[PDB]
Amino acid sequence: GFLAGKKILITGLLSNKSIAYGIAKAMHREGAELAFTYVGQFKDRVEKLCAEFNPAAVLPCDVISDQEIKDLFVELGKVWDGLDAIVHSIAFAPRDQLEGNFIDCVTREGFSIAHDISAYSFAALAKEGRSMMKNRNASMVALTYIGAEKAMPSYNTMGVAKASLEATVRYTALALGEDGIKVNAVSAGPIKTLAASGISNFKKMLDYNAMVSPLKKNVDIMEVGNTVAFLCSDMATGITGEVVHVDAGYHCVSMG
Amino acid sequence: GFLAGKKILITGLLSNKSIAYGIAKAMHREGAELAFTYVGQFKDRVEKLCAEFNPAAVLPCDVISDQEIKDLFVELGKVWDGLDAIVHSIAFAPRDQLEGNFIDCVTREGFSIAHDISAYSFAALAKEGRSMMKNRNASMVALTYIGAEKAMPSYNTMGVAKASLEATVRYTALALGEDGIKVNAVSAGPIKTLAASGISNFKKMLDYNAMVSPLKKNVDIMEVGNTVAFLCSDMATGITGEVVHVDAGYHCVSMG
Amino acid sequence: GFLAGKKILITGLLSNKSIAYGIAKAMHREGAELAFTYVGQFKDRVEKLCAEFNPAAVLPCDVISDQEIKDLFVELGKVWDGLDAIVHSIAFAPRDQLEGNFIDCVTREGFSIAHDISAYSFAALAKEGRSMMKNRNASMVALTYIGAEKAMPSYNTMGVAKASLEATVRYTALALGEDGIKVNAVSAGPIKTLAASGISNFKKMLDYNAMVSPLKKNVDIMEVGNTVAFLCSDMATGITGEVVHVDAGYHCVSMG
Amino acid sequence: GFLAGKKILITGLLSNKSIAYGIAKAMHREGAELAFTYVGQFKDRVEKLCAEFNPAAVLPCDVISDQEIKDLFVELGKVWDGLDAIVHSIAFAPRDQLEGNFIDCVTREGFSIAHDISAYSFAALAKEGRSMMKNRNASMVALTYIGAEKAMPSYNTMGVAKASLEATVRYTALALGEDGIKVNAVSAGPIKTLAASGISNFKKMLDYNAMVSPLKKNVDIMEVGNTVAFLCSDMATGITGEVVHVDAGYHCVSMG
Ligand SMILES: NC(=O)c1ccc[n+]([C@@H]2O[C@H](COP(=O)([O-])OP(=O)(O)OC[C@H]3O[C@@H](n4cnc5c(N)ncnc54)[C@H](O)[C@@H]3O)[C@@H](O)[C@H]2O)c1
Ligand SMILES: NC(=O)c1ccc[n+]([C@@H]2O[C@H](COP(=O)([O-])OP(=O)(O)OC[C@H]3O[C@@H](n4cnc5c(N)ncnc54)[C@H](O)[C@@H]3O)[C@@H](O)[C@H]2O)c1
Ligand SMILES: NC(=O)c1ccc[n+]([C@@H]2O[C@H](COP(=O)([O-])OP(=O)(O)OC[C@H]3O[C@@H](n4cnc5c(N)ncnc54)[C@H](O)[C@@H]3O)[C@@H](O)[C@H]2O)c1
Ligand SMILES: NC(=O)c1ccc[n+]([C@@H]2O[C@H](COP(=O)([O-])OP(=O)(O)OC[C@H]3O[C@@H](n4cnc5c(N)ncnc54)[C@H](O)[C@@H]3O)[C@@H](O)[C@H]2O)c1
Ligand SMILES: Oc1cc(Cl)ccc1Oc1ccc(Cl)cc1Cl
Ligand SMILES: Oc1cc(Cl)ccc1Oc1ccc(Cl)cc1Cl
Ligand SMILES: Oc1cc(Cl)ccc1Oc1ccc(Cl)cc1Cl
Ligand SMILES: Oc1cc(Cl)ccc1Oc1ccc(Cl)cc1Cl
Repeated sequence: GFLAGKKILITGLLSNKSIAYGIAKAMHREGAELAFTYVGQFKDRVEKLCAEFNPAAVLPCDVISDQEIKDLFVELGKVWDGLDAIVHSIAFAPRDQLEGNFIDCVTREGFSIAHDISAYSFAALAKEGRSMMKNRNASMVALTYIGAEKAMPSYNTMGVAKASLEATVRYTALALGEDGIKVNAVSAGPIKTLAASGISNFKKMLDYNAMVSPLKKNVDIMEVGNTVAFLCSDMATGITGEVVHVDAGYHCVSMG
Repeated sequence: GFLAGKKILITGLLSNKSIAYGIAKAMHREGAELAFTYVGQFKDRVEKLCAEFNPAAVLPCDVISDQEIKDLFVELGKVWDGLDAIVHSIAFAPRDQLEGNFIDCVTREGFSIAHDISAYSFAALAKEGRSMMKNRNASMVALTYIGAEKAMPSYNTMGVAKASLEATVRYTALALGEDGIKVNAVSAGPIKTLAASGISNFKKMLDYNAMVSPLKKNVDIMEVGNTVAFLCSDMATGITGEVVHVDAGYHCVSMG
Repeated sequence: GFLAGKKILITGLLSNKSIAYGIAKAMHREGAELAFTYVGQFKDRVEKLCAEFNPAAVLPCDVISDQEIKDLFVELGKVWDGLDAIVHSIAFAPRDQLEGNFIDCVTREGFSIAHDISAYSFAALAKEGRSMMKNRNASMVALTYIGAEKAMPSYNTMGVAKASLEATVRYTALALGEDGIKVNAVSAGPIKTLAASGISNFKKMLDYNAMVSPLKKNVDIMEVGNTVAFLCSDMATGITGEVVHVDAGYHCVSMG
Repeated sequence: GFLAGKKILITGLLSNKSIAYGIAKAMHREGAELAFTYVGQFKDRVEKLCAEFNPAAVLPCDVISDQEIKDLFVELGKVWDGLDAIVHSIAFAPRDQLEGNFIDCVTREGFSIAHDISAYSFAALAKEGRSMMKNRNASMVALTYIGAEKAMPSYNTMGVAKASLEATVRYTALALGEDGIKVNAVSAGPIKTLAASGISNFKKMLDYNAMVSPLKKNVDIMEVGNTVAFLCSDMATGITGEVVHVDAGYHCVSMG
């Protein structure tokens, strides 16, 4: 496997529909040694779910908290000497930020929170994980959406938070490059996950991608997972600060 | 004047050198009726600066506060029947967010504050000004910088907040379009302003720009101001969600 | 007028529906001294049409021919000492390049011809006009379409030619910057012109822009013309290598 | 191997240092069955180079000729029941198009030739290969360069042709998508190849890249080859119309 022996932390695994689940399946297939995080109460749920990946550790991490993130790496460091990659597959904005007219709905705190969790958390993981990642062709990958690049209905302040995220990925790539850490993002097309039901427009978005996309289909978590996997491999060491669209080609067309 | 009669609110006027000053000069030349905001204790400084423009109002507004933004437009509603444009020329991030390695310097709070004042404040002005701007070919312009698009040394968290601001400009353009309101940004090249002091490598950027850009020069506040004035005129009613680079062409080249 | 006394050459004027016609109206309004080109047989047609703009010259120029382009500037130079701007508002691809599946329809020669006329002609005009434009804040503007940036049905090899054009604009901006010549493009939304009937998809494209665009409308030749006018003014001397979308905001959104 | 069984045609193999050589090494390692084309008198040189790959066929194809491209696929149809991928790793422009000021150097013919071989030839391969690639998760990859996106010294007409090639990649992706064929490009950083000799400022670009890019290094043909191999694999079936930068992050930064 092209990830054989690599030590990789996966965030955001919630159900077997999660993009993180596809990433896990892909990386496990390729020989990676995998660890996982969960938020507070989903402990036993995620614990059962990720067992099938022979995890080196399953640890709590609500990225809201500087403490939990710091402790995540303290505990992870009791299990692993160093770390090969961090996979960031997590976002959040209050529900009222994801419906209706953007200007009607947006609020100062919702904006703040969407950004705190969906964008800042990526650089926070980088900050704490850096020491374990130093000097080993380490990698980071974040999940984003085309809502960052173009305005669209519903996605609203999450769209704005994704743009912050993509920029954070670029600045993170610049900052950590000297340590041989590559930092990239996968821009995934619409996939029916738990988080997706939180988007007003989702059924429409999903249907629309299939019709308009060049490949005339929706993507799945294995296409996404496989791409994230590659981006944590030695084959991808020339790639950094990049956004790769895994969206059946939706990003390259206009009209349809 | 191609702004004759138009009622425009200008934020960010701090000194003789502010970009907002160039904007003000340009719009006053073009027949605009102007209002200005100030923060903190700069009431006298700003009144003195903007006196030559015969402003209708010089009002307090620290965009950290929702109430002040709300009261700004209530007071404005007392001198003006309606608003033609809002010029957003305001940004802030704590000094420790603008020096050294991005991952070293980044903090949750500094991230939050940068986004809150540099980006959220644009949508906040849009939210409270919206009713006065409805249905008169109204306009909004924000000031951004190429650090939103590309990572660069030192700009760090502001770079990320600027990416957030540009996405906010797009979603705002989408949200306000049905009201005939166009929403755009001007991406200015480095100009020597008071804020530029907070950029550790600023003299670097300025000299680099002049040497590398096609027009082999630095831009000035009138170049930026004229462009902002244009983007508030009836000539630009076909343009929204756009970012216009006023940077002597720096944006279009690679190497020099 | 903000173009008062400026000497500007306009190409592509064919009917009073032409984008070039809007550009002419706008620049004449702003005090510009205007000259025009035509292709071979449209001589008397264009001659009648542009009379209303008090043209300094109306000259033949089929950009297919290196000879006619060279002679255009020889004759123009008998009338004007120097030249302030060139407006390129011309494109062509064989009809069979603009219908159906791109791969089915595209041909080596059609590709060549689309590029020769729609892209190369811009740099050819720059090459010959340069000497008259030297050292006077001169300008060039080309018309493009979003078909360059994104693949779309029908537009096909014209889309590919527009991408070449936009790149030619950037390389031209780099090359001529040292002479103080600024070089930009306006990316216009769909407008019902003569050339438009040559596009299979046009009615659909037109209708689709109105529904999806933030400003919920189609643009007109005066919005486009006014923007081109501004881009040939002293107000725009900080702008070069830029593409400005005048498309009611279509470019910034996804879905609708 | 993640290309096991896949039948892939590789163009552009000229030497030990060609990018096509890195691509070939990577795909042979991953289980691909390979074929190669050559131009002119390099039949013996290429057969000798690609012998270790146990190619199914080493065939003549100068992409200036439609007939040769047509006959290529007829001959290929004699060894293979179907084609899984085409690697386009080929460009050309006359030397006088790659030195000095772009406007000084550009000619109609040099423009035409650059586009014809560097860009049109990609769609031409797509046209004639299409029937063998139908409905097998087939793939196309072209090699491009950041000179398509930004203007830079010397690259000149090739820069423009590369912009044309990237648009062709998008329209081809749109056209071939219904056939399950994904179409992408790899944007490689400067690598020391035979062609690089024709770039007057190449040692400039190479040293600049290593100093300025986040990973503080130059890319190599295996980094590019691995990525191209990935883009021909079943793992990448969610990706089309994409451009992936394999440039040590150069694309994402500004200043250094
Ligand atoms: N589903 C899609 O169509 C799609 C498309 C593009 C991008 N993405 C992105 O992919 C990622 C995965 O989302 P998903 O769609 O698989 O949904 P999901 O519901 O499976 O995953 C959402 C994850 O975010 C985690 N999360 C939320 N707040 C957190 C916090 N404070 N700390 C730690 N974890 C937190 C949740 O536990 C959950 O595991 C997200 O970044 C999402 O924005 C999803
Ligand atoms: N100077 C440059 O090179 C340059 C380049 C690109 C973009 N910009 C942007 O242009 C804008 C104007 O900046 P400038 O360079 O003219 O500097 P400046 O220092 O003259 O103006 C900055 C303004 O931001 C205002 N501000 C800061 N915090 C505020 C708050 N909380 N509430 C209300 N106002 C607040 C300040 O009062 C000040 O007037 C900024 O958005 C800046 O990021 C500047
Ligand atoms: N109509 C639209 O929706 C639209 C949208 C975006 C961009 N554009 C671009 O704007 C420009 C103006 O086109 P238009 O739509 O106003 O159509 P139009 O039919 O009025 O103009 C087409 C012009 O190109 C000229 N032309 C063609 N071949 C020529 C040659 N070999 N030499 C000299 N002139 C030649 C024709 O004479 C004509 O004047 C074109 O570049 C077009 O691609 C048009
Ligand atoms: N070397 C770099 O730094 C770099 C960077 C970015 C992109 N690229 C691109 O990668 C590709 C491979 O180039 P390379 O750098 O490995 O150089 P190379 O000289 O090894 O390969 C160039 C190939 O183009 C082929 N070619 C030229 N004209 C042809 C024609 N008419 N018909 C068929 N084949 C023809 C040549 O035979 C040769 O094998 C090119 O598209 C190039 O533009 C190279
Ligand atoms: O970013 C997404 C994009 C799409 Cl199309 C579907 C789901 C996405 O992911 C989320 C959306 C909203 C919230 Cl609150 C949390 C997450 Cl993880
Ligand atoms: O965005 C800017 C970009 C440049 Cl090149 C120069 C000044 C800028 O403006 C700021 C920079 C830092 C802070 Cl704290 C506040 C402001 Cl207004
Ligand atoms: O580029 C265009 C885009 C649109 Cl939506 C409409 C018209 C356009 O202009 C042309 C289209 C085809 C040919 Cl043959 C010539 C020209 Cl001038
Ligand atoms: O595109 C390239 C970019 C770089 Cl940095 C180096 C080599 C490249 O490839 C070429 C450059 C010029 C010619 Cl004539 C032919 C080819 Cl294949």
